[PDB]
Amino acid sequence: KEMHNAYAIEIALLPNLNDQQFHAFIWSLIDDPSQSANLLAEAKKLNDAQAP
Amino acid sequence: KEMHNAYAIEIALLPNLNDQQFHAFIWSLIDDPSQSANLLAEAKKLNDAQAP
Amino acid sequence: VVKFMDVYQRSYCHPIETLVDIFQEYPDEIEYIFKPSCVPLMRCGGCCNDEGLECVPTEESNITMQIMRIKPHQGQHIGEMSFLQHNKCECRP
Amino acid sequence: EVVKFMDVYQRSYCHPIETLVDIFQEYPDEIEYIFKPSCVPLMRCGGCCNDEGLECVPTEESNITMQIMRIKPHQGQHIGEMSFLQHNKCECRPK
Repeated sequence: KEMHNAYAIEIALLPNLNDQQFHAFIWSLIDDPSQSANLLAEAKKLNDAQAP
Repeated sequence: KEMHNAYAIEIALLPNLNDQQFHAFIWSLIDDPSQSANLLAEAKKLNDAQAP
Repeated sequence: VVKFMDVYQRSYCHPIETLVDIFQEYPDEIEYIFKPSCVPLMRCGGCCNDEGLECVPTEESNITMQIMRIKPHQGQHIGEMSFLQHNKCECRP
Repeated sequence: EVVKFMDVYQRSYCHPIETLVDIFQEYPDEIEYIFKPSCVPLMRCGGCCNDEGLECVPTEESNITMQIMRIKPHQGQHIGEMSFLQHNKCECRPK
């Protein structure tokens, strides 16, 4: 699905995530793509919190 | 099928065949399991005609 | 137990999905970090059961994938990379 | 078509993948013999971890048995059962 892949790309491009958060998010997305949106908002909220 | 594999093993057991002949027979057999017995005879003919 | 003919068939030279390091295909791109760092490619594999033969590609294609590229400490992007694939394989001298 | 990022990521990530292995490589002590076929299809750890602090290792292993033609050149040949090591589970772990 183009939708799910787009979400995956958005999360992947977040600059302040580490390799572990990166994988955890992407892998959860693959596991249950119906959680894509929530996973992205979670990832975005996290990425901003971990800014320098 | 156990019979098809028994025929394969028999053809492979003929010593006087070369790498090329070996393969031709086995691959033909794998492709067409119905021809199993006939392929066995022809290789038998070939194996002894190639007696050292 | 796996039967002899079943082994022979599954092992004979053919295109098989093979995990390849991106750096092996793009060695001049060492400065970058790729995610993922390896990709699934159809490559010639298996045996020819001959000593005068070798499994080699008789027909090739190119495939395009989305890969993340990171130049450490100056931005990352997800773009398209091309990879060589093997469509047909043969036992040859 | 173009392979989507999420599909490349999933398919390239550490896991057991069918890999063709030299029998000589698995039976180093029997290179008097010649085998047909000479290689066998074995489930093995492959792929990436995308974390420089981690590596793809087998965490569960089993054996599998195959029918192989064992040829002693010019002095015999016979079908024998041969055992090989297989990877059932692969995980990304610290080096």
